Order: sequence, then structure tokens, then C-alpha cells
Amino acid sequence: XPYXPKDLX
Repeated sequence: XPYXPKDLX
């Protein structure tokens, strides 16, 4: 997604 860790996105 718009902000977070690599595998969240």
C-alpha cells in the first residue's frame, strides 16, 4: 500500500 513494511505495501 501507501506506507508500511516491504510485504505489507
